[PDB]
Amino acid sequence: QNPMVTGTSVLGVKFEGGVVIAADMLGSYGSLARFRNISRIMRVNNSTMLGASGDYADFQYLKQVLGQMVIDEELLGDGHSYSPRAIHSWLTRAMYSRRSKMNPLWNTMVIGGYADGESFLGYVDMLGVAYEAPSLATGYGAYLAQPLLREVLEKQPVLSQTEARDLVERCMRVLYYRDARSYNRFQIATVTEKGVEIEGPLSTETNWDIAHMISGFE
Amino acid sequence: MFRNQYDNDVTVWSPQGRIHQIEYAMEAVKQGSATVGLKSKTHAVLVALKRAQSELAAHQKKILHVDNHIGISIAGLTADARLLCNFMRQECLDSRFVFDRPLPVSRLVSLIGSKTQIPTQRYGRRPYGVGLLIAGYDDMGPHIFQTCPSANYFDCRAMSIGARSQSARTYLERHMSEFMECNLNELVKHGLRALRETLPAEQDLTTKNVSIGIVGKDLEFTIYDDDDVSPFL
Amino acid sequence: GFDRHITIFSPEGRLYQVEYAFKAINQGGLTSVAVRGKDCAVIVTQKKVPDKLLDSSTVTHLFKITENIGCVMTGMTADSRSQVQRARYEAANWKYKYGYEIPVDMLCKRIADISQVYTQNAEMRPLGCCMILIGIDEEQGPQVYKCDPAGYYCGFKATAAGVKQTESTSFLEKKVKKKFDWTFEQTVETAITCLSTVLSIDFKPSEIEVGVVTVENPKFRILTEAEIDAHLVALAERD
Amino acid sequence: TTIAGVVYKDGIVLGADTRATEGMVVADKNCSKIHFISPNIYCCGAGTAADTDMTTQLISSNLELHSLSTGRLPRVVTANRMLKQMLFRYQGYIGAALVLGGVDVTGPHLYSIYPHGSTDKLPYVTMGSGSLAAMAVFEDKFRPDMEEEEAKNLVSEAIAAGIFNDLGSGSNIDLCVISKNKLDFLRPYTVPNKKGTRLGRYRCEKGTTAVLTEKITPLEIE
Amino acid sequence: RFSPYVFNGGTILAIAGEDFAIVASDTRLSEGFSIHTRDSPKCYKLTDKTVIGCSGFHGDCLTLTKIIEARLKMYKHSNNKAMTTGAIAAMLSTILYSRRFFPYYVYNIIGGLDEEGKGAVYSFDPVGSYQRDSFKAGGSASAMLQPLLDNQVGFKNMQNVEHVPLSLDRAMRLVKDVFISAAERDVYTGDALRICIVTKEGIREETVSLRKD
Amino acid sequence: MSIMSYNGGAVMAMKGKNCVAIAADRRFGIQAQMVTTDFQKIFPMGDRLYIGLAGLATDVQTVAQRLKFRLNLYELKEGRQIKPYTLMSMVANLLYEKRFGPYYTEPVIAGLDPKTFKPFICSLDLIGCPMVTDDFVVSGTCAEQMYGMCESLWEPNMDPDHLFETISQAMLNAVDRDAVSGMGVIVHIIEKDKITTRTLKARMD
Amino acid sequence: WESREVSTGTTIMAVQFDGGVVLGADSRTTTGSYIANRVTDKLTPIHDRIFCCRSGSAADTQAVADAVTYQLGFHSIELNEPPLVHTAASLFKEMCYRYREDLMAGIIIAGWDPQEGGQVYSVPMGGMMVRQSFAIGGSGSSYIYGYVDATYREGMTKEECLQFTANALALAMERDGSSGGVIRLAAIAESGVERQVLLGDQIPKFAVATLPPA
Amino acid sequence: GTGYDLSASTFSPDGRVFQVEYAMKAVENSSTAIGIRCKDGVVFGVEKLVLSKLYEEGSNKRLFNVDRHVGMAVAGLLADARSLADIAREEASNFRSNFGYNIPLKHLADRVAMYVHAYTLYSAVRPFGCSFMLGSYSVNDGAQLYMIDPSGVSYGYWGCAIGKARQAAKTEIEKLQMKEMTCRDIVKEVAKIIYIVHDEVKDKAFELELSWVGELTNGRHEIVPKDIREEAEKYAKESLKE
Amino acid sequence: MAERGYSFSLTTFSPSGKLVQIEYALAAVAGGAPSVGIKAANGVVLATEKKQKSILYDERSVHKVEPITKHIGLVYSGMGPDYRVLVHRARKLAQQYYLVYQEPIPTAQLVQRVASVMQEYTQSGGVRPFGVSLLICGWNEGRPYLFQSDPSGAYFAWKATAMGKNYVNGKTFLEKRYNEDLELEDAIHTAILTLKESFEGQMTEDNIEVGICNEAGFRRLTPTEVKDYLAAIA
Repeated sequence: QNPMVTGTSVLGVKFEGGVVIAADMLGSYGSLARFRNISRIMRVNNSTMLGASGDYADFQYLKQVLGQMVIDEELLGDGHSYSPRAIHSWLTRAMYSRRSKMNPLWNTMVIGGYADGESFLGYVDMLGVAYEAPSLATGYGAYLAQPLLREVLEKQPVLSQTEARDLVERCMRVLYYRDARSYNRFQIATVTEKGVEIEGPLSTETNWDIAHMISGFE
Repeated sequence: MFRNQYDNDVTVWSPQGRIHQIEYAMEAVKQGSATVGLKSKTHAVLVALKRAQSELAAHQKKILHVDNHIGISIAGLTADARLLCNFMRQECLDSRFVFDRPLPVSRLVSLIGSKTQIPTQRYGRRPYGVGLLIAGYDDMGPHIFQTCPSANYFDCRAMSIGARSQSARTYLERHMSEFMECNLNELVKHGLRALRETLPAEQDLTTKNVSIGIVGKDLEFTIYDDDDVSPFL
Repeated sequence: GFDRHITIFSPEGRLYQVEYAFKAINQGGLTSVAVRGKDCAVIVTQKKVPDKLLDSSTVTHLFKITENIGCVMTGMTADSRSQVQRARYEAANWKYKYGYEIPVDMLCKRIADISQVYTQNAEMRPLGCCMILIGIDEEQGPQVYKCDPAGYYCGFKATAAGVKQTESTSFLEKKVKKKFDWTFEQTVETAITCLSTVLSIDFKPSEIEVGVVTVENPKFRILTEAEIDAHLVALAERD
Repeated sequence: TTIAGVVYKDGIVLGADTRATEGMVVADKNCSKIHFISPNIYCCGAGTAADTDMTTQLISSNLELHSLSTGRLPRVVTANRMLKQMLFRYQGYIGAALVLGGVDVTGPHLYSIYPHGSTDKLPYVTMGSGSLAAMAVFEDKFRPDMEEEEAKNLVSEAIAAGIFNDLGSGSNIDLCVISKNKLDFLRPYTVPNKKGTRLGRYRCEKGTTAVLTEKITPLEIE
Repeated sequence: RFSPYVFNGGTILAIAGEDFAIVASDTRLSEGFSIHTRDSPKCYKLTDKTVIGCSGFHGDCLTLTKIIEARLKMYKHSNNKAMTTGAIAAMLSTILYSRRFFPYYVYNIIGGLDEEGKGAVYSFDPVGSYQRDSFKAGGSASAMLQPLLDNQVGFKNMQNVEHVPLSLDRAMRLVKDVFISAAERDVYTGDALRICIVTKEGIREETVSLRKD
Repeated sequence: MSIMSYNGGAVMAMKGKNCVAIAADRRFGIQAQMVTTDFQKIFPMGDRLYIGLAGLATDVQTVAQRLKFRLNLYELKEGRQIKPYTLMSMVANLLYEKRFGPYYTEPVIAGLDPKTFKPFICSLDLIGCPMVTDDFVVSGTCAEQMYGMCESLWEPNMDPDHLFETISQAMLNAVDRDAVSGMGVIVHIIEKDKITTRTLKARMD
Repeated sequence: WESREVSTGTTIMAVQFDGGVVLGADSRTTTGSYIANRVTDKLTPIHDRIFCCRSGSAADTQAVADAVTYQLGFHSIELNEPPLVHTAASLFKEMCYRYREDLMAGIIIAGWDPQEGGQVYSVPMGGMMVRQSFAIGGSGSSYIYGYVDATYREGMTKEECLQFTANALALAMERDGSSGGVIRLAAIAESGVERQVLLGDQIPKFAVATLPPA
Repeated sequence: GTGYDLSASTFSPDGRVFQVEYAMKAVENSSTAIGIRCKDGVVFGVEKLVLSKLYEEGSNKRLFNVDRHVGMAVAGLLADARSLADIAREEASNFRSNFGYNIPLKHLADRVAMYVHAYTLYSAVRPFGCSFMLGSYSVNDGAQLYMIDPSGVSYGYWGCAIGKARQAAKTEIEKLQMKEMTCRDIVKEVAKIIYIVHDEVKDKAFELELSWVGELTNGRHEIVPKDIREEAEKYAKESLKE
Repeated sequence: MAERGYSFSLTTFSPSGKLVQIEYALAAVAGGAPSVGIKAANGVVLATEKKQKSILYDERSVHKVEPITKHIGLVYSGMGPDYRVLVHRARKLAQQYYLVYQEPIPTAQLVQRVASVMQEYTQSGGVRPFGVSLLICGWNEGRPYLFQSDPSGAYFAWKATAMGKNYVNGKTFLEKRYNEDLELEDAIHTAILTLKESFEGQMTEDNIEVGICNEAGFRRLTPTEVKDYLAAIA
């Protein structure tokens, strides 16, 4: 509808063994750090992961409807059925209806997961445009970070050379230095083919010459 | 007595606690046509008899294409059946729009059931008096269900509706083991034989009444109609 | 007249159906009694079970309607439980709207009106229950009000419930000449005594269930065994 | 106008300034913003006249219904909440500043309501166009342990300050003392400046005015 | 407040034979100066030798497409019989005439083959309306490309000396040539070019890539 | 100009001892173009009770008819007379409903109760608040001036003959104030034995 | 909001300790130099274990508070024993969300149960429901941020916390705002709820200002 | 004519209506289910009669779930039980999200109790003819077992059983321990009780079905099939043959 | 259902041309404890008997006279629950209508409203009419007062009337004794005598309830006040 307490910069990629996602942990109210160390991580099922950016209030609202989906039916309601391609579509419809009322939401979300053999990484926006691409970034990250990530992820053999975390780690440091509407801490989560893993509280690493050239504090 | 009493209450309960309405409904299923259902569980076939009221007519269909992976045979009156069929097609359409998934036929069947059951549980609704053999080719294979107007939902590996259902059942149990998880051809022969058991058996086999409908691993909904069954005879 | 699918005015002066609610209102053998003092108001009930495959720590027939108000119900179980739920909502609402505490009497009168309409419908029957309201007011002191499902309610000096009410009434009148001469506990003792005579059972620690309302507290509490046994012992000493 | 309330230990005095103004011209020299909502719950109301009256009548109605059903003395706190609830639903249009006061067996209580939907309790309160002027006098003048005579002298002063400083307030001052053992309505406590002057005009018969049409209509039925 | 209008459209070209048709489109989709995606066509195969394309906004484009597909399925259930091109042509318009209140829109085109053994292409305005075509370019770059396209493919203007009749092969050469040229005159054309070639045998797809800078 | 001003108009009532008086203008034009110098804006309901209304003319016609409906039915049910007070209330309730809408009217009530033998006047506001009048009553757009004159001209005791002069001159002063040229006026002089109606002679253009 | 707007400093916090939570807040609301409301409470019992700090516009907050009380009252009689955590938080959220942008409430809900211990939740204007170690609220936070950063105290005593809130709030009102008067506090423990009141003349010349809570 | 089969919104000379007694006869007319509660959790077991080989189970059983922490079993008519149940889970779910808590067993019961009593006051909607057995393990409260009757009566239990066998089963159950060892041990014990019960019901085969909510299950609702079901069966087969 | 049931009424035209249910209600009325009314012209007296039947009671708890308004009061014979309910709806209607206006209530209008509610129930089915008869007692100015309202839906004026058990016999006593000018104290003496004659189970200062409409409308008598009259003439 209109921003209140908001989150920015959710980065993601696909890799051989999985998809990798990273996001800072911040709830800013314009520029006042209301919450430091706040999650953005919704595990969906156990085999799919949603990273969400945008309004934080709206996020909470969406988490619950998702929650109802698996506590219903004879077997679990996100068990035998409901694949990530389905979960992506279901989400897109929900934005679409709001926009049609013109009483809108205000988030951009990445649904990431594994299907059963294939990586799933799909985008949804406040606009409501839906795509799958191997690389996604939100916010500030959408403008700045995504060409750095793109060099690696538009060259398909070079993807195959490594597990991605390092590109992610590196980008996020450049991002923290240039922008101070961002916070030093981040969380990074990896969805592998059978498993899901979250690495908790990290802080950006201090570069060599780059640390002299540019700092992250105001 | 009190036959009229038991019609007048759709909320009926008797000393023996029976509900006559269901009873009436069962007699109406037996009044219908002859249909068998069979599955190997990698192919499923149904021989269905389509009959005609008189000489100068031509047979009315009782095999309905509900979907391009699911289907039915009807056994009981044509008029009610049409009404149910629209609801189920639209339920398939939103599954496709919203979810883009076929959806388990098992899950579907169960949902339809409730919505009927609840109006028997209150004033109004007469029985619908059509029984169905519902087939479909889903994710875990084909599956077969019997829907009754008693909303009695059962999955069976083969079943039958029509007067002298039991006859054909006993043959299905006997041949049951022979069905295995192969051969198209064999399932149909047994069906043609079986179907003979359902009829009074004074009526000789005919190619204009019979109709053969298959769905299977790479198959969807196909009907063999009239003469077209002769190739596979 | 025609009770068959409608209820009408009759020369009977009552209704066969209203009498039938009065008649069978218990299908077990519990009996209850309630007495009023200026020191307490006590309701004495029973605890009984048919087997021990059943729990007894959730089985109760005494309800805490709210902090101040207490309610013991004589009625069909289904009907008793429904009415409580309806009441709980109505009270709460009365608190919200007025901002002040709901009088005991006020609830009995409100509930009574809900009973009465159902008596006008020939498309719905009244719930089958007698509700005894007990409480401690600061506006007249403690108050004891019984309802019956005719739409009748009145406040009494003490009352009794179960199927042997009239028998309990006879003891009560004898007693009721002098009752302001009983102190706290001695109220309780007499209260035990009149149920034991009717029912003809010298009680046991797990057969009895005394509930007391206490003046100068907004407590309704069901008593602990030590206190309940202390009384029981007290009548032995006078035997 | 200015409406004020001062509480003392054996009762409450409410006072108000009487005067209705339209333009720069006086619509009502004498009027009454002392309202009966109950025999012991009074409110004075200020603001839009039309909003004030409508609420007084509704609320009086609701309260009166309660009063018979229960058979006991009502509460002001209930009167305050039925008013407070109303404002929240309309979500503004209403422009009435009311001082709801009352005496009970529960104590004397004193509240105000602001058309925004905000109410408070204070030992003294005032509202008025005059409010800011009265309030300066009040703070200084207030001392605890007030009684009837002390309150009365203070309240009379209080209104008198609003008349002098505020140009849109003038004319007589009305006081009303509400005790939990009697009610006193004090009709013109002070009488200041008068409506106008005689600037001359003399009289002569209807004949000196040239008339177009004359007509009669005898009226025999009274 | 938030927008009730966002652009996203590409550029497409529909060419009508007399027993074939091709509908060709860039994969590049952009809005302004930021690039939405470097891939995806707005031309789709509806099936049964009907090819459709909806230029205007991606959000609207998917939704119409899905929805039409059910009306066709339902219809066949209702008694065996299918929509012809013309039928479909009316069906889209009613939807649009409804949407005249809705503030997002699209510029739709349908193409396919008749049973007269020739192409029909019908083109719609974003309020409703239909017209009979011979050739249509749609999207952004269309306005510039079209007079030239009309002349080279057509020879039906009052400014050419001769006619020649279409050939498939010849149509394919012209189409690639127009697109390769379009690219250094727009930032709404580029990357790759997806060709849907429509014949009476069935529907074939060809892809060729283009320049970018 | 306003939602009440397109045809202007003013109305006065003054009280006498043992009598009361109501005077009004007449004129109807369309905007500023005077077509006719007639249009009653005062009606009576029973001999002695007079009601003067001052909105827009359109509104006035509708409101006068509403009051007729209500009053007649009310009168019928109670089966005894209506009082002046009762009319005043009724007007308020009606005044309250119109407050959301663009029908804004100022009424004035005047009459002398002759089953009680006291004079009665009131004015009412267009937001619906009733304010009980005394000795003089004003209505119209000219009100600020009119008020000025009424505070000056009045004297505590009045005889119908003196009362007649007072209103006449009031009316004379009042017609000069109009920019809408509201020429023509009526007077009704009420006694609990007689009513006089007078149309008055005044400027003509 | 309906017809107010606050343009003055607010200063509220709840700080957690072992025994429970201690709440503090300023008194009086003001719009400008003219005093919108004199020394008043917003430390509200809506339960005996459950208290709140109200902030923003008076009318909105008052309405929200009674509404929750009604629901919890019905809930308490039948489920029995209310814990603060999921259960208070959601009921306040739904309203903030539904009534959306015609609603101005900044609430610190603090409660103590022996069920999971004491909790602190903070309603921002978006209505996010956040479990906090401890929280500071108001506009006056901006003044206190620096103090808390400097001092770096840890370890709680009922006495130690009382000084901590006292210097922070005192300063905040001093530089800007026109809010002041009394600072009121509740220490909530298994003992029951203890009410402290401190006069506006007894509340300066304090120090200490924890940031690590352990 | 009795004049009150016709109604279901009125009183009778027997008080409640004949229709309501009848619903109570019909549950007893059904098959047989038991439940045993312990201090570590609660076990459910039910007997299902086999019809013929054509058939197979795949959505029609007699053990049903509530939510994803609640276990549900019933006696009476299958189709109607399923209808009650789908709504209960949904009602529970709106709560679960709204108050943020994972519903009690006790609150769920109250909600169902109220529905059934309302249907007794009217003649619009004929009642259900089921009896429902529910319960689980609550992380901080324990195990609690309830049973709701079509008679508008519900209670908390140590054991409950229903079916034709009812009287007899409760006798055996009554004979055993309050604690009853550990849950695992109970899986074997319940199987003997069913095993022996079937000699009394025997006209055709049966299939033994067992379920659990265990400390090891961590309070979730699961079926006990697998080798685990078979061992308990072997132990009954050894002990007696009946 | 929730809108199904009996649309037409239980009461039905007969080839008698009588209304069965209506006939029964005269019986329903009949069962009532003894009631009387005396109009003292300047005053009004209404009186009835509280029967008593359980020694177990409190205070003087529920009444059988309740004030609708501060000027009109009702007393009745017929069924008690019906009475409580009847009073609530009317009581609501009396305040709402006469606070729109500031005029005080006219008597006839209350009667018109009570009769309509009684009559709508005759018109419609599902619900049965009330089986009470009321005495509407008030005072206002110099107007006539004392009115009777039937379960039939009909109204009549009276100077004196009686209800309850043996209504015809009491009325015949009443008819003879009640004449010309009397006093408010005097009217009370008579009413007790007329009630005693109908039946006395006993009379105490708690078997009697007397209320009057005189100075400023309805006023409730103290228990002592009535007792003074019992001694004044037993």
